[PDB]
Parts: sequence; structure tokens; C-alpha cells
Amino acid sequence: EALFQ
Amino acid sequence: HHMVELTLDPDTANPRLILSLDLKGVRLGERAQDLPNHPCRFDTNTRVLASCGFSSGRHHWEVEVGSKDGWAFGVARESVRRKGLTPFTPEEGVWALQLNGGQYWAVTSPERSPLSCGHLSRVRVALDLEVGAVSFYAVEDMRHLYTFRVNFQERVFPLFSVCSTGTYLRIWP
Repeated sequence: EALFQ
Repeated sequence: HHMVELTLDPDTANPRLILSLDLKGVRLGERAQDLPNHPCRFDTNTRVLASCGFSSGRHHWEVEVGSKDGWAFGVARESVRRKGLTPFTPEEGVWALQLNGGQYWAVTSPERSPLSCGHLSRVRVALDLEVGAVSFYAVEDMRHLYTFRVNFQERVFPLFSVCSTGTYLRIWP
């Protein structure tokens, strides 16, 4: 979900 | 209160991010902009820096935060990796708060530190390059959210990331 944060 | 005047640096921004015209605001779009791929540009992680960094002294700014998941903000060392998918961790030189899973986190590693701070609207960031610390306070009462104590060994930049639609970050002043 936040992989690309 | 003397705060630094910051603008988001479009040359650093992931091409999926949309920056407001005043360069204070950032959210995620679903269209990648056709932008030149500079070495400074985050090509995979949904990050942008301010155009101003700091090598010394004490600096304050505020960040207005969306109520829904997808944001993280704080500071990054200038050497933060820009290319390919990178971890969002202190080891990678990012020192941030995050709203994810409807919980506020200080982004410690290997596990994030859940914050029981109540709802956030706006956060004051206190960057201290003289002692080596970055602190976050909720502006209503300046309750302390988190402090990262770091022996910063390079220039430090305000950092913003938005990895889902339906939320935003905005710089004040």
C-alpha cells in the first residue's frame, strides 16, 4: 500500500 | 514565529505527483507527467523535496496534512537515493511521520512506531542541525509527536511523499 512511499 | 519560506522543487518531484501552482502543495495523480529524468528526480518513489536545504542552524516550518492515508513527510539527507524503488527508512536517510492504515507512525525501522497523538491537522517541524535532531509537534497544543536524534553528516532537505490519491500535504507559511 505504502510500497512507493 | 520565524519560519523558513519553502517551495517544493519540481525538478525533484516524482512525475506522478501534482504540485500546486504556489509550489506549497503536493498530491498524487494517476497520470505520469512527461518530465525530463534528471539525476535529482525521484523516478519510482512518490517523493519531492523542497528547493531549499540546510547545512547548519535551526529551521521551522509547518505541514498541513490530509485526514486520509497516503502521506509521509519530514526531512531527508541530500544523498537520499532517487532512482528505482527504494525503502522509506531511516537507513535510506528519511526521517518522517506517516499516516497509513488509519494510524499515525514515526517511520522507525525495522518496525514503525505507532503514535497515539489523536487527529492531526497541521504539524510544526523543528530541524536542529546544531545538535542533530528533527522534531514534530501538533500545532493545536504543540504536543510532541516524535524526535529523531541524528548526527546529520550532510545537507538536510524537507521531504514530502504522497503514495495514494485522496490525501495531500501543504507547506506553511
